[PDB]
Amino acid sequence: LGVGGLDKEFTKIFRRAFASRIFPPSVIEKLGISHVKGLLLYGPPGTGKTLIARKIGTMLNAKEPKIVNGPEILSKYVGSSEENIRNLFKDAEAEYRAKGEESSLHIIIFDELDSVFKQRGSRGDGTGVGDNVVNQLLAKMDGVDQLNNILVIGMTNRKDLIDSALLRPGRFEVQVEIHLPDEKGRLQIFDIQTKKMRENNMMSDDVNLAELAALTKNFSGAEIEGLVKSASSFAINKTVNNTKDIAKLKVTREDFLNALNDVTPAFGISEEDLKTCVEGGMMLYSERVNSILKNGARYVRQVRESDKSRLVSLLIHGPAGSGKTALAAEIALKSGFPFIRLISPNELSGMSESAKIAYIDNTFRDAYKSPLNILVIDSLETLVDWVPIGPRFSNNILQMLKVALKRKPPQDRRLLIMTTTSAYSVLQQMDILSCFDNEIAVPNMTNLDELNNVMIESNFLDDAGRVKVINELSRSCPNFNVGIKKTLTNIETARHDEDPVNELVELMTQSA
Amino acid sequence: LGVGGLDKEFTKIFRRAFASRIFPPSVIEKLGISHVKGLLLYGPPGTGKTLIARKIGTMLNAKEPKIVNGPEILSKYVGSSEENIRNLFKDAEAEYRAKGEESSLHIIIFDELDSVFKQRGSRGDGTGVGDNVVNQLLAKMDGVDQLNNILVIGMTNRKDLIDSALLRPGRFEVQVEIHLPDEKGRLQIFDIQTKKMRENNMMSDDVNLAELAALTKNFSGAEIEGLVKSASSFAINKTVNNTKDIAKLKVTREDFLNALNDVTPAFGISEEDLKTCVEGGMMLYSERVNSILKNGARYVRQVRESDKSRLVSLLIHGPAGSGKTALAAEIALKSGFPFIRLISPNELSGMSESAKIAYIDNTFRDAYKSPLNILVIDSLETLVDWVPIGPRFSNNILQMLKVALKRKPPQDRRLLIMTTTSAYSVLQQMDILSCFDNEIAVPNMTNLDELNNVMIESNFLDDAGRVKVINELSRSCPNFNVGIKKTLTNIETARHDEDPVNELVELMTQSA
Ligand SMILES: Nc1ncnc2c1ncn2[C@@H]1O[C@H](COP(=O)(O)OP(=O)(O)OP(=O)(O)O)[C@@H](O)[C@H]1O
Ligand SMILES: Nc1ncnc2c1ncn2[C@@H]1O[C@H](COP(=O)(O)OP(=O)(O)OP(=O)(O)O)[C@@H](O)[C@H]1O
Ligand SMILES: Nc1ncnc2c1ncn2[C@@H]1O[C@H](COP(=O)(O)OP(=O)(O)O)[C@@H](O)[C@H]1O
Ligand SMILES: Nc1ncnc2c1ncn2[C@@H]1O[C@H](COP(=O)(O)OP(=O)(O)O)[C@@H](O)[C@H]1O
Repeated sequence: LGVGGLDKEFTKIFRRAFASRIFPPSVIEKLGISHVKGLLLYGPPGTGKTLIARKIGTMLNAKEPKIVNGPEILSKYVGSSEENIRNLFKDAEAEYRAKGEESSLHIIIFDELDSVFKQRGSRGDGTGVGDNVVNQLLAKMDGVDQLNNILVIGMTNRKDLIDSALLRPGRFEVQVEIHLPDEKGRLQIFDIQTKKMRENNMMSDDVNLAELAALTKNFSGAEIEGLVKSASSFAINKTVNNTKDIAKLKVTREDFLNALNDVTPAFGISEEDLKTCVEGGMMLYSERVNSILKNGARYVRQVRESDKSRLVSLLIHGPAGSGKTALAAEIALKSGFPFIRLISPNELSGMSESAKIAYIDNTFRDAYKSPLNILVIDSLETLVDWVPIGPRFSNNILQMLKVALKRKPPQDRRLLIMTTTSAYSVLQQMDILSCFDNEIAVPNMTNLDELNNVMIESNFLDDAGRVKVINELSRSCPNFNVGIKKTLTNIETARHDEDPVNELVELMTQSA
Repeated sequence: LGVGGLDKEFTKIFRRAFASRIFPPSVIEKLGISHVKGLLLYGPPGTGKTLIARKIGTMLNAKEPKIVNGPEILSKYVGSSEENIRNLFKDAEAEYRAKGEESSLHIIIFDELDSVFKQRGSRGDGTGVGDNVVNQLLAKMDGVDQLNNILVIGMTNRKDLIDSALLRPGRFEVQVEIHLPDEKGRLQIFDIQTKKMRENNMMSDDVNLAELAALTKNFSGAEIEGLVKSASSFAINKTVNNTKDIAKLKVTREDFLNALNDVTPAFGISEEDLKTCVEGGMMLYSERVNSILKNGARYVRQVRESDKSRLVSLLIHGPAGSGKTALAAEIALKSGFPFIRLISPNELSGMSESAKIAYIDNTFRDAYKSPLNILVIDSLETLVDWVPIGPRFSNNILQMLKVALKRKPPQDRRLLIMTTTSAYSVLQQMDILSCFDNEIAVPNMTNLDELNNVMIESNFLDDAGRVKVINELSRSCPNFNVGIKKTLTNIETARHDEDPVNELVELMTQSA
């Protein structure tokens, strides 16, 4: 005991990796079988793998597990690395000659395994550093030097990089996956972490753990440890400057609520980028805008409450300066989904091409590990480096994006994608219009009534003047055609001049 | 005894490689012949090669075979690699001086042979690691230092890489192939594996091995051994938590049936990818769909009960959104074949060009080792990276695929191939249309009756409302042209709205 939220996995591991070790050697001999010598656990970081490995050892009363780290061995000098691997198994070798089939169990943990394979074959074999450890390790548990006391546990974050040679029977025969916890699991983790405080009357009676289990929506276990530590920090600092009356120390609900603002999770919301940069006003100057927002809300609920629709892709298009991005963000912030991210040119500035591919792929990879997700892609045509003189563009990134937009996430998960563009004709010429499930159009302003609404909404000036602007434009140029960004960047400059009324009309004539 | 399914090969090996060692030396000298010093076995892994190697030795009462692993020798430092070969034969050299012609037989096993040749000539010769072992090895069995007590066995999974110089007489004269077992072979392997349970009264009376032999369709030996071990795991875990009344332990049929869900074989069915990703509905909305499914069933039965047709290939083509892939998958799952795989852009994402070529070639190789096989190739034009601005595309992959679609499998095996494409004219220009034997076209929806059927079958809403949609469309736009995918996306997006009828009408008019 000491682990929460992983009952089913625990039963599965114990049935296969350890159950046969409990029985006396006689019956195992009489059945005619041989023990399992490899187990592979995979999943995201900070989720509780090493803890399971450690706690299973305590029931069997084996020795304390030895631990080894991948880059440690790989980074040492060649000769030392070659000599190192033989030093790990010495104790297990000795006890076998001592006691044979009655020997006690020895458990070895191997961490960041994939790092050994993550290199080109030429460098791995010519240098030999990558291949040497793998070969010696397989020799010690499969070949003629077979040693019958050991059990090896390997831990990885990316299963697809492990070579298939290692997965066949006789080597790493059992594989298990660990998931981010759900609400009930987090309730248990909170209990395990606050037990010691609760049992010494150092925790206040206003704390309700069921509510915290609902606020911490997409957290892992390590994050919960951090949250408790920060809460305790509040209570400790309130008394220092070391004083009398330490015996009345107690943590309180306010401490936790303030703690939430200091620990931010991975797999969370990129709040600042969406809120500040992309949204500096929202005003309902026409019926079309309200229509667009209602359609967006439709799609959000559609994704949230159906099992047929687990991938929806949309394209928002229109002229430059119309409003696209701000709309996308506005749809995202009202959703309430736990996971939201955006890919934009700002993030990829200053990189080489290969780096760009790696970044995009890791982002999509991370989107596949939570129950609900949203992704925003900004200005597709710029990510591909389009210039029309050549024309010139990067084909590899285009193919990466083309494949990513159609793939479906695994195991009853679901995501939504929004993308924004200003060069619809180019996308038509590159024939990737078959990826998007629906299209939305954003038009400019073309009636003077809309202008009046915008002026009313931004507190331009009293009615008497706003009438004059419309009257002058009525026969200056009644057929104008301008976006919203420009209109709201001409009102700003007009306000700080000496003749507001005569300045805005001229700027509007010029833009049209 | 201890091996099953390989009687013919046992006879043929014993007749050539060993029969001469039994006779007294007088008669062998008296005929004037010489013993054979090389034997090569090739076949897929986990099929029983080292087993036969060990078992043949115990009849002759030779010394326990020494074993050496290729990459082990190649990965060591250069000096020790050159020195170590000479240590392998030391004992054999000793006994020859000791006793002369009357010595006993010495048997040396060499594993993963092809690895030594799998390198460029420049690196192999300049470094010398690859060439040195080969040269020193041939010296000991062919040259003036010929040693007359040894026998060398080579073991490899790919014969095409071994150089033709080694196979000539005096070196590795005899070559043999190992196959995956057929039904009777599996029936024998089960007996060999379950003997010790049966002889100690630890196996129930309901287990019938003839049924298990028929369920496990493309298993090799190692998978059958793992299957027995997993069933034992079930029987053991049911008591723990180590108790009284261990003596009544017994395995049972339920355990085997449950064990089938835990061991998944190579050369099996990739169920999840075909089932989940590709099929999220199937509804018979017209006569053309019935016709297509019936044609597919026809071809399957053709491939299964004829000797003249050992290779068939089909092309399914039509507009984007028509239904293609889901059809292919539907035809595949109903077939009941043992082996099914598919190649799609998802598996090849993020690879270099050389890696892609290697992956495709390995897949086609793995297809040629079972009686019946199905392959599905999805979105051909995306595999080649087509973009029409240049145009730009990869020529090497195209030539690889063009060769692969005509090659016929060896030795009375047979396969069926299906491929899907949306760019028929592009392939017309590439001139690869001569590879396919038949062509199927999938059309779009063009009648209101079909739409009625689709609405009825998806439970859209009660009849009273269902009639009104058809009424309104009958005079809004009677000549519409839309695929199935977009229809089933508009339906769902109209169920979660406040006025389903108007919303559906507007969307469907826009798509048409
Ligand atoms: N109703 C509205 N719709 C859209 N944007 C609005 C609205 N009201 C105010 N705005 C503001 O107007 C600005 C619109 O500029 P935005 O960056 O979204 O343009 P864009 O279409 O993405 O153009 P670009 O081609 O330059 O990327 C934002 O600051 C947004 O907050
Ligand atoms: N009778 C049917 N025929 C084909 N597809 C059907 C049928 N009934 C339902 N569907 C559904 O139609 C959906 C769309 O089909 P599918 O994904 O195979 O299209 P596609 O031709 O591969 O398109 P793309 O151009 O995107 O590659 C599938 O999810 C399938 O489940
Ligand atoms: N399921 C869990 N229950 C309780 N504590 C957990 C859990 N998962 C992680 N932890 C906390 O995480 C810390 C160690 O996690 P760690 O060993 O880093 O996992 P990983 O295998 O991801 O490295 C411990 O201090 C432990 O309290
Ligand atoms: N044809 C067979 N008959 C009996 N046992 C087999 C057979 N094939 C494989 N096995 C099982 O496989 C194990 C050894 O296979 P292995 O020596 O790894 O063959 P190879 O490595 O040459 O493919 C043994 O435990 C044996 O019980």
